[PDB]
Amino acid sequence: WGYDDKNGPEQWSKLYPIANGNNQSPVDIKTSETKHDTSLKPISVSYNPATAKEIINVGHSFHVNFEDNDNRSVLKGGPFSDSYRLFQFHFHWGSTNEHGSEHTVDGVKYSAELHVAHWNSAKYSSLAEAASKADGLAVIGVLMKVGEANPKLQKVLDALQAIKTKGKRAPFTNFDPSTLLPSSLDFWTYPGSLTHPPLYESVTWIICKESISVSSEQLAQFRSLLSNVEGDNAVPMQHNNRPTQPLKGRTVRASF
Ligand code: AUC
Ligand SMILES: [Zn+2]
Repeated sequence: WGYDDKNGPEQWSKLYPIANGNNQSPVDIKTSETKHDTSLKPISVSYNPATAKEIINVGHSFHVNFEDNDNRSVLKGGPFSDSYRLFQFHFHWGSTNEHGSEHTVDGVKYSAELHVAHWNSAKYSSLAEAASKADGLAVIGVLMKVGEANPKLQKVLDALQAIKTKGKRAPFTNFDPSTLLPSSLDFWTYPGSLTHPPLYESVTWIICKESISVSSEQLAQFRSLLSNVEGDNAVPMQHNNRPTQPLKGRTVRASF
């Protein structure tokens, strides 16, 4: 599996039949059809920077991992009744600076997208277990619009120099991912899935209404990592976004 012609999104079904499921992500959010739900509570994030652990190149992308052995960093509120433990944040981008998000809004594709993932620690024993359950994961997706440079990304960009090829990892500490969210946390939520294999339909999506910025040169930096192991010929991490999937009867609720 990858994002190329040969093993990209259009082929994934050949291997993960769930790819053609009824709860696949991302989806296009048609704002004229979302449903206002008055039961939705404000999302509340309480992250501890001491939980930041490492940054790693996984080939198709890079992940920032957190210690998830306790409830030091959690997500609460929104559609939830239990708290979700923060385990990772990562990005999605495309081959062009203009079109690279996963989710679309009124058929408009953004430049990139941030995913802040958490697992249901109230109901499950570990992410492994939680990852395939319907209520296992909660992911906040934040849409990024190409424009002004965002100084909040700097620590992440700097870290990149050290995880240039596949399989490299570097300590990454004292960092609060909440510094990356927009100022207002109004949102849309829908039942969905992982946006790449294994594609489990285990995610409760929290899409921020407000987007954050990023510049061309910042995106170019993501695009500069390599999918190859060190010493092999260079193959750039050109894009890692999946096309939107049919809603198939699902409802997108808005907290506003
Ligand atoms: N986005 C997001 Au995930 C785990 N496993
Ligand atoms: Zn993602």
